[PDB]
Amino acid sequence: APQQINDIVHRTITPLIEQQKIPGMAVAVIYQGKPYYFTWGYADIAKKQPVTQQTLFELGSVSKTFTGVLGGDAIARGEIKLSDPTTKYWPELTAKQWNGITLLHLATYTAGGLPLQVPDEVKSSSDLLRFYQNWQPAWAPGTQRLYANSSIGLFGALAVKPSGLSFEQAMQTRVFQPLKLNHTWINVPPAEEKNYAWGYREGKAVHVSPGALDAEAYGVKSTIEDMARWVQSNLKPLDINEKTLQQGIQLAQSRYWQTGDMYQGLGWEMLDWPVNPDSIIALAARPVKAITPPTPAVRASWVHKTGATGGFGSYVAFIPEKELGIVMLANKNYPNPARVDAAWQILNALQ
Ligand SMILES: *[B]([O])([O])[C][N]S(=O)(=O)C1=[C][C]=C(C2=NN=N[N]2)[C]=[C]1
Repeated sequence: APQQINDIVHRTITPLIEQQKIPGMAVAVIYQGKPYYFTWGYADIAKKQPVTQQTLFELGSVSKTFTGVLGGDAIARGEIKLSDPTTKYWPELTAKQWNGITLLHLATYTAGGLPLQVPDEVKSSSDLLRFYQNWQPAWAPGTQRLYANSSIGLFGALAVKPSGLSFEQAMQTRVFQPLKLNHTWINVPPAEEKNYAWGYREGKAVHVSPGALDAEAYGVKSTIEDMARWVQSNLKPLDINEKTLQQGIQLAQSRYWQTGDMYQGLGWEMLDWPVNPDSIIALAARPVKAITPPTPAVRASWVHKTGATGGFGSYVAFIPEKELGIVMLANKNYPNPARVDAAWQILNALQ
């Protein structure tokens, strides 16, 4: 590994792991297209299993990027349109607040105040229908962004209806398999359990809990190798041989809404590069300006996504015009600003 990369990564991540008491971490830097891997610490403290290039971590909300790309692929297949009313794919959603709420609003958190989480009380699918029928929007469609699992989770479930595939089968066959992400899972198979890191919350070993729309909003688990491949694919989607997937990748990085310095993609969020990290809270409602029509994927962008579960903390960022990116996977949910600080320190040095 070129010494510059070695040094910038170790000099940044080592103190980070010490300050944040992270049990285990894996990092990939993609530099001029090629990935370089680094690991530290423990996937399972009790059993003294080290983090390796094959360890699975919960991506948490970095999963929203897969959901956005799979939606993008479905659009490219002509199966759905972002301008389609939500009710077109869920006819039972008859309550009048849904008039004017499109797949775009769902995908981009702009439906009018759908909550961060589907309530824990929602167990059955009829419970889920009740939830969305009874939800009262605080705002008109397309006026305010509130980051929400119940918003993009629903987008993901609806985007796959026409295919006739379950969300998992569609994700596996249309995204994971074409990109050779053979160790990326919505449901960890028994064969891979030995690789599945424990997350650590208040020092307790924990895994993600089942919940409504989990798969679609925060349910993917992946290795640092596969996540490096996910970054390469998003960096360079013209490399991709499957036409609708290449298109879906590009659609997920289009700029649909602006709030401050940030643009909302499908799953991905983007800022113009260069940026300062200073530029890069349980509820944060923000007015959005519509980008009419959406701007095509911009190459000079910091494109990123943070992800958390109770026990894990993940971050991915890349800059297309520099062929440069980073994936940070940890089995502790440590503060976002620290992730972004470390990632900026690393990419800025190599750029
Ligand atoms: B995303 O990572 O930004 C979603 N964040 S979330 O706050 O909605 C969230 C946090 C933790 C879980 C979780 N379920 N079981 N363990 N952790 C789910 C959603």
